[PDB]
Amino acid sequence: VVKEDNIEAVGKKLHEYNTQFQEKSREYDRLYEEYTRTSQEIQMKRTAIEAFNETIKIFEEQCQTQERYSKEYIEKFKREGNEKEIQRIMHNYDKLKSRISEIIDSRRRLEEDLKKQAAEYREIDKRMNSIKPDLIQLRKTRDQYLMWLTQKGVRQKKLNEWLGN
Amino acid sequence: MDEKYVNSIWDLLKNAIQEIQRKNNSGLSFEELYRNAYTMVLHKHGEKLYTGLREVVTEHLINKVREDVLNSLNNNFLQTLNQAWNDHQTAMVMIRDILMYMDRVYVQQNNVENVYNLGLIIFRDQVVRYGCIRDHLRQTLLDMIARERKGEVVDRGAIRNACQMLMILGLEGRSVYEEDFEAPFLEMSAEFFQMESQKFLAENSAS
Amino acid sequence: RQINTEYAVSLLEQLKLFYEQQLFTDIVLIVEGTEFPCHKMVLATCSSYFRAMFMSGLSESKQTHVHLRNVDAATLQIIITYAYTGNLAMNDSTVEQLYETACFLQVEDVLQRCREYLIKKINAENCVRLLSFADLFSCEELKQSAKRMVEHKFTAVYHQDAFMQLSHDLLIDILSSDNLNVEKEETVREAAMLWLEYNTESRSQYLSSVLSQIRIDALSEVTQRAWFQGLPPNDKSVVVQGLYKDMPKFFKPRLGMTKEEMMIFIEASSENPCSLYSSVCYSPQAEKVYKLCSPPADLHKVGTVVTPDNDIYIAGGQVPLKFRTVNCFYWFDAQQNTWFPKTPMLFVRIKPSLVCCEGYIYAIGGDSVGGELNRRTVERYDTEKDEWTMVSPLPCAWQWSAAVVVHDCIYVMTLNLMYCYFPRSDSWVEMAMRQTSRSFASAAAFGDKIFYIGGLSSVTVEIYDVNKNEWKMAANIPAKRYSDPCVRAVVISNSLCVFMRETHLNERAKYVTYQYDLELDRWSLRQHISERVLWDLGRDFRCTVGKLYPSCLEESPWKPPTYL
Repeated sequence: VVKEDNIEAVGKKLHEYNTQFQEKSREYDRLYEEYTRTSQEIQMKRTAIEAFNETIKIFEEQCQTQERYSKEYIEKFKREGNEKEIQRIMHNYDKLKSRISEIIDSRRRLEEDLKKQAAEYREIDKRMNSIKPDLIQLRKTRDQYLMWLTQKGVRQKKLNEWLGN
Repeated sequence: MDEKYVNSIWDLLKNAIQEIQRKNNSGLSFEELYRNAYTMVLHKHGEKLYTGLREVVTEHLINKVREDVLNSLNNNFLQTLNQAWNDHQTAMVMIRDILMYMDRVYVQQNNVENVYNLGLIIFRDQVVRYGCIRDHLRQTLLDMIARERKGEVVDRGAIRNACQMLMILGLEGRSVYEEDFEAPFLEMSAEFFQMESQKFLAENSAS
Repeated sequence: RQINTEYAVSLLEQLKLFYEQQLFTDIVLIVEGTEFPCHKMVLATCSSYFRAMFMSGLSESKQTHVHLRNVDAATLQIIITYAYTGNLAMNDSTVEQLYETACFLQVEDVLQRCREYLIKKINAENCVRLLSFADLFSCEELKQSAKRMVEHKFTAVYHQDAFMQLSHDLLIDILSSDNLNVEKEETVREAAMLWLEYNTESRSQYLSSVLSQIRIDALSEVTQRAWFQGLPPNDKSVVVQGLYKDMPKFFKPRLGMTKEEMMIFIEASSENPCSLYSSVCYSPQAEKVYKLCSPPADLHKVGTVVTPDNDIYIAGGQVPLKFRTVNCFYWFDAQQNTWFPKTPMLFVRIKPSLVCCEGYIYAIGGDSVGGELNRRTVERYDTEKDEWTMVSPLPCAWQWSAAVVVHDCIYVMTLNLMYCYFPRSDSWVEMAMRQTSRSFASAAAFGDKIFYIGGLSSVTVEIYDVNKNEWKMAANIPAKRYSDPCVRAVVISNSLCVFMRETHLNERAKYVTYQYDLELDRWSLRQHISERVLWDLGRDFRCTVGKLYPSCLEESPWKPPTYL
């Protein structure tokens, strides 16, 4: 602390360093909580997008099952001059195509949600990558000052009161 | 239940409200007239009732005011104006007392205005906001306030009744009042003040 | 200098004294031949209808005789009684007719009281009838409350005759609502099929509107069984809170499809300094903790119960004396996440052993009141009748006892004895005595075996047979030595389990659940409860098994992860 011969002045510095370190541990565990919530976020979002994928697959399976029905039991429902009986697969086809379109739009919505959350997570993930060297450097300076200034005439209770503010 | 039964009830209600509009609602059993309204709106037929009532009152308005523009416009204008105003007010209050259950159950459903607000709106638009009556009333009001400014005494009851009914027609404050009467009043007062200031400062001292 | 009540309460009773002796009768109301003389002033102050007909001052208001049609004489007398007293006779037999007479007369006071009375009268029998009653009279408050009840028990009320007589608009909003509590889409389809065949000549034109509301191409959970169950351990639950979270609302899985068995913990500890007795639940499948609201408003020492019909209730308890014991009773809403109140108990209670038997809920024990009169207080409740009734008390007064139900029989256990109650006989029969004297233990039921586990606790497990009436030791809960495990017996996935919270010397609380082997008489490690969730819940916590809406309950991650 600039070899201040006041000693009380050297102790006042120690208190400023206390603040710096404390602010960091709080933001450090806050960034850890953010890391964990983002991890479970992309986990729930990947279990949702693969569910979307398998649903699209089974819907395409139903789409080709419609072509299978166009040869299995369509012979007795198209040559009779009726349209209400065929609605069980014909009115269940156009709305299935519209469902395909809207779930593709929903998948695009989930993809843009994924990229925007990844952006808002990486814009602070780089902050973690830059705050940790400074954090460990400040902690090393605090540990070096602990060997010197603490053993003059400070109390451990005084250090606790300084780090508790 | 049956549609012809509802139509007969609606026709009875039409005859009843038309007799009430004739200012002869005295000796007439109208206790059923409510029962009837209730049954009607309960079979959920409120839309019909409301719309038809609107139609009837609007047509009554047309007849009456065409008549008034053709004749009442000249003979004692503001007199018959406030006369028809209070007559329509009493009639619509009586109708509201008759159709209050509809105002309770059906008005809050379609977010429409109540029968009292509806009657005041249609009286403001079809009767007051009409073309050939608006210019006449504003010119008469400007003329009477102008002669009031230059010493000619006018019955303040007529103008105060006109202003109070105009601010009542706002149903939200003096909204219509700003555009129907205040807008010409401010400019005519401004030009009159300019003229009087020019004629005063020219041949008088400050004392 | 305002209005005086010592004078208002005297003026009102003076008016009644004149009404009984028929003084100042200025109007006579004629209803289906019956005469009712009254005052035009009193009817106007109570009913706005008479206020409108009398201020009219026409032939009706001029004629002392007024004929009122479509008005019941019994309901009219009750309306006049209220106008002169302020007391309202609201019974479940004539409440629907009184509301029709009140709305026809437009009495703000009676309509408001009859509305709130019906809201708390909706059970599992009149729900459909009250729903059509609300739509006919346009009561938006009763209609919403009745609709939510239909959505909660749609699989149980669609067989009633009131369901097939519903209007077309009353059907299109029930089927389209995603709150239908149904496990399969076929139940909703068959419910729509029985509705259209009830009256074919009048509903043949609505066949298109019926099929347009039932989801046919939805394929909610039949797609997961198609591909495979390949996922992290029982992660079919994460898909439930994912497909229902993003969908066009036409192919959404109904709320019934969205269900998860969760260990309901009531009166647990709170992570942040807040409600000392909080309520949270943990889904073993989703590995997530869901927060539950407490409308009880700081209730303490309450009991829990879960019916086989998946209904949750709480009774008894104590509230902080502004602690005093009360007789409150609340029902949990699986969709609105609230705690509606229900007919209170006859006697105040603290942690009563609530059990469901043959559709009846029984409150056992619960803070004995009046030691001179009786200490073994017990009473039953009727769900549809909303009424409490006293029953045969326990043979002796005990403390910290448990109660279970096996094969429609009520079993209560104590220090070393056990008594079986038969509702068919309304008596108590002493059963086989227990070999070990234990208190504060947990009890559970599974199949034909009753488990009285824990108690002083210990790891001793007792298996009792109803068919043999014998108490025998089977095994000991495998736990670490010198530990203090506060165990709770719970049955899940048709298997008995033990939710064991272990607290060791200088170590934090550890939660873990084991599965017992019935054939091998062994305890198998089922699932370790992640310590990244499920913070310390203390020891006095109550626990039970139930299914809730993962889809909709509460979302509070919190629980700061990766520490140290």
